[PDB]
Amino acid sequence: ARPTVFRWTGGGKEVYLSGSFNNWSKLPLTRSHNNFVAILDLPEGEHQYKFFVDGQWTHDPSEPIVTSQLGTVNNIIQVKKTDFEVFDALMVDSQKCSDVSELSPYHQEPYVAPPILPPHLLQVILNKDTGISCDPALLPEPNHVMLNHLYALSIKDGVMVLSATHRYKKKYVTTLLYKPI
Amino acid sequence: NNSVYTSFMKSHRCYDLIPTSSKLVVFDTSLQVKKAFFALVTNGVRAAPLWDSKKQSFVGMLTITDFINILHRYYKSALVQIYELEEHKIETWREVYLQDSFKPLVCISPNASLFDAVSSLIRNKIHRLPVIDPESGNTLYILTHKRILKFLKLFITEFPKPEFMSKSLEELQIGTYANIAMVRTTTPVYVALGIFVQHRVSALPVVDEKGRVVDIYSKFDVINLAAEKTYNNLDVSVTKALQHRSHYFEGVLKCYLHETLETIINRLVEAEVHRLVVVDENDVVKGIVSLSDILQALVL
Amino acid sequence: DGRVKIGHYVLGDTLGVGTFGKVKIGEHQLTGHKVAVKILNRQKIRSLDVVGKIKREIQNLKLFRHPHIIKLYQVISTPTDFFMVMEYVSGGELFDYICKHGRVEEMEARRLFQQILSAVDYCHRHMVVHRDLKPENVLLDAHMNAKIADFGLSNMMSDGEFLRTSCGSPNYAAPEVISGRLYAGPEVDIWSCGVILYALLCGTLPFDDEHVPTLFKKIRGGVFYIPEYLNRSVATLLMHMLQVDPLKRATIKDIREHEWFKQDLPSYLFPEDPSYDANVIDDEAVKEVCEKFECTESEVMNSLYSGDPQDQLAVAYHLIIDNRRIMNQASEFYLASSPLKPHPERMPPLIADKKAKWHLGIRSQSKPYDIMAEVYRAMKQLDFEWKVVNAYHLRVRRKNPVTGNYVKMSLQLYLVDNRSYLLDFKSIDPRLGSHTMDFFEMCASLITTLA
Ligand SMILES: CS(C)(O)Nc1ccc(-c2ccc(-c3nc4[nH]c(O[C@@H]5CO[C@H]6[C@@H]5OC[C@H]6O)nc4cc3Cl)cc2)cc1
Ligand SMILES: Nc1ncnc2c1ncn2[C@@H]1O[C@H](COP(=O)(O)O)[C@@H](O)[C@H]1O
Ligand SMILES: Nc1ncnc2c1ncn2[C@@H]1O[C@H](COP(=O)(O)O)[C@@H](O)[C@H]1O
Repeated sequence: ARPTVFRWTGGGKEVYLSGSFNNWSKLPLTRSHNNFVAILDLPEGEHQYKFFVDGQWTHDPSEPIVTSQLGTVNNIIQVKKTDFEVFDALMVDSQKCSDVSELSPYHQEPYVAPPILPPHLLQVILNKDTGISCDPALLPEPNHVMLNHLYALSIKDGVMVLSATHRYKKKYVTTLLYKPI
Repeated sequence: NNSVYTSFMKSHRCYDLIPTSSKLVVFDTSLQVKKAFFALVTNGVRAAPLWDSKKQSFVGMLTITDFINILHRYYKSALVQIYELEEHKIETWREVYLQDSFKPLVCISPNASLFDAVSSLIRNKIHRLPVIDPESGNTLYILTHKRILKFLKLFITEFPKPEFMSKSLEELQIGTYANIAMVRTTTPVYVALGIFVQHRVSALPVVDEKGRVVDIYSKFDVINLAAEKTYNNLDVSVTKALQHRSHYFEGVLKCYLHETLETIINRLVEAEVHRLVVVDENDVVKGIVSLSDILQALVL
Repeated sequence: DGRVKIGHYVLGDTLGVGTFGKVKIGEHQLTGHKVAVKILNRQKIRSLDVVGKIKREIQNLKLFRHPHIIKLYQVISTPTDFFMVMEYVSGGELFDYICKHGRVEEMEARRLFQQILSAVDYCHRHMVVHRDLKPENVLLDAHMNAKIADFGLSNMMSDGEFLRTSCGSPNYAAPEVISGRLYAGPEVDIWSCGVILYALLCGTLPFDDEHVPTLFKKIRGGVFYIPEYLNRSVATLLMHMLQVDPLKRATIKDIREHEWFKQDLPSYLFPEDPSYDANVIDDEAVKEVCEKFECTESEVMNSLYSGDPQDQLAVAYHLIIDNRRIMNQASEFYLASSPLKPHPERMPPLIADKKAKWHLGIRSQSKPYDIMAEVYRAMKQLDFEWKVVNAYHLRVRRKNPVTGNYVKMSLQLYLVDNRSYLLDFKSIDPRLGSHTMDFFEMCASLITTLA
């Protein structure tokens, strides 16, 4: 219902898991080639745990710790509602990255070799002929990569001519603008 | 099963009719109007939405009817320049044009039904309806009767065929059979333009002395005056004005009163023309059956 | 208990480690049903700052339902890790199959290639590029059917955007990928498929060298050996898929039209073939049904997969597909033909008293830093605000005084030839105005004030 992974990567011969959830009993973990793991069903909230590796209590560095009145040091886990649905978990996770982005704005200040032009941008949709039998407003299907990009005709008379191909749902419109300058 | 095409029209959005990829030419209203008509020719397009930069909105359309109106109003002689065609901006021609009456932008949303599109074309007596996205404010496409009828023909197999489809033109009475605006072989271009302006028809059958169709002068053919830059001589016969297409002209597309609605629709969709000339046994004009008459009948 | 369980699945041995994540076999505790479980560490995703990349990868696999792409059944979330429960295939890598056999017999090679391409086309149509296509990433089921896997290197094809990530096996990487150049995406997957086809037929790679610089040079050169046992038909296909110039390279449309590919092609593989609509789900049509009615995607799929033929949802779904077929088969009505009786509305050319050519952005022969300093002084003069992405890439903004909305565009400086440069203008994303008009007006005012 509520799976929680307990994984030990630190190595050893035998690893046991103890915590508030099993009354500090030794739960033997199974090994893959390196990892010792256990997947338990835990309700939401705080859960205290500790690993027992080869006769010794071992601190998990990948998690926070808590210290009791009598000096017992245990690792601590938070099981949140957001942990049990991908998109909730992913939304929480991105928020932590955005929070980190803040710790590390439109303006008018200039900056303190440029990339080679993609050949695709030189396949000009308005330069290619379409064949006399079809409706003259029709065009071939555009490559997605040339959409939103600006094409122009050299200024002739006092007129600037501009065009671009834009998407509307699954259709494409190539607009031309005749603008005096 | 009569409402089958009305129900079809009501179930389909304008979006369904828009090409996967198309070209749209826009003109800023401050553009010289002669430059606008040449830009229609160069881009191979008939109509262009009008963008008013100061208002930040689409205010209308520039069509071949705008060219017909400028030529007829301002042409004086082949010996004198048409100063206003050379001088006017779209902005100033429109002030002159729409001085007497009021006419705002007629447009449709890509999410509105084809029924609404047909209703707006007829109600507003137009041929070009711009599809404008309300979300982005962008004009996406210029919708026509040709486009709508061809989309309807693709789906006629998807539904039961109403009984009127197999009924003759005479029984159904679809089209105009009285006071048909026509021109003679010798009719000057200027006179023909006057007939478009007065009668607000989209094409004139060209007839011989006996009253038989020989050619057709459509509003589309007037753009050839801009293409060939022959607009300063409107004294030239309607025949001389049509000479440019004689090497690829298959003849006048016509129909008989005894022919069925389905036959006529099929003929029009295949031909990609706006109307057929209804003739008798000996090619004498008896009437007109236009896409606007057809759509009005189908979506009524 | 001893065993490691996630869901009702007991985890076994590692199948392999992919580009990102560890894959273990899982066995259903009651039925013995086998799955492949991909484990993703939450902390690793955070520290590498790839949360969005993973989110999209999961969104994409949840959406994909192709017979030749490994299916995602569920994803189990926990406080530290994500478990992606996927379809298990027992045949192993296509790689090991080509090694076991010498090379693959023409008929079976053609059939496997048709299945791989079908899966790749489906990805591209959903705006995803795999980027790590190789026989090691193509898995085989018990009936020798191909299944593409590991979307760890994949990316979204975004409008007006190019990819740079130089990623994947060098032997399978396109000349533009090994060169660190900007690419579109689909052509890069096509090159890898060309390499896989050569491997199926020959049992060897077309470009191979122990010394990596020689290999890169061999790839950039595009010279490879076509053996004599390979017919002239398949050789032309190979030559077209393995074109150095991406603009001359075969597209999926080119491949589908090829005589060698068309032979014995099953009809369920591509969208315009007879059996595709009956077998492969249309995600867009499922969404239309959810909208038109008020249901879940699963409710739509259930009426299709196990419902009655007369079902309201299935009826609605098939009507969308039937209508879509009508439209798709009137191709000349929706798209322009490549260069008969001329269209009635074909305009005569404009008489002089010359065909003008369109060009991308604006070109300059000036030094890069001198071009940028000229854009900065012209932008400030126009009261435009900006954000420096890098020295040659700016995000620029201006307020429309009539509509009140902000107008955004991206400026990219590029190298064309020896001391020839190009400044690219790209729109970003008005109700009251027009988004496209705003982009052109912002462009026109910057071009005009530029020296
Ligand atoms: C041999 S038998 C007899 O058949 N019994 C048997 C014994 C143990 C297991 C077993 C099951 C699950 C894990 C496990 N491993 C994880 N590794 C990780 O994170 C790492 C860091 O990032 C890396 C990497 O992973 C994702 C990458 O991105 N999270 C994890 C979670 C879990 Cl549950 C480990 C072992 C299975 C079967
Ligand atoms: N040359 C014409 N003379 C008279 N009526 C016409 C002519 N051409 C079209 N009509 C009619 O005028 C209306 C508008 O047609 P249209 O301009 O062709 O869309 C329809 O009812 C047509 O039947
Ligand atoms: N009934 C017809 N027969 C022959 N040509 C026609 C006919 N109707 C229109 N055309 C031509 O088709 C082109 C497009 O005209 P329209 O149908 O008015 O859009 C013009 O060049 C017309 O002269």
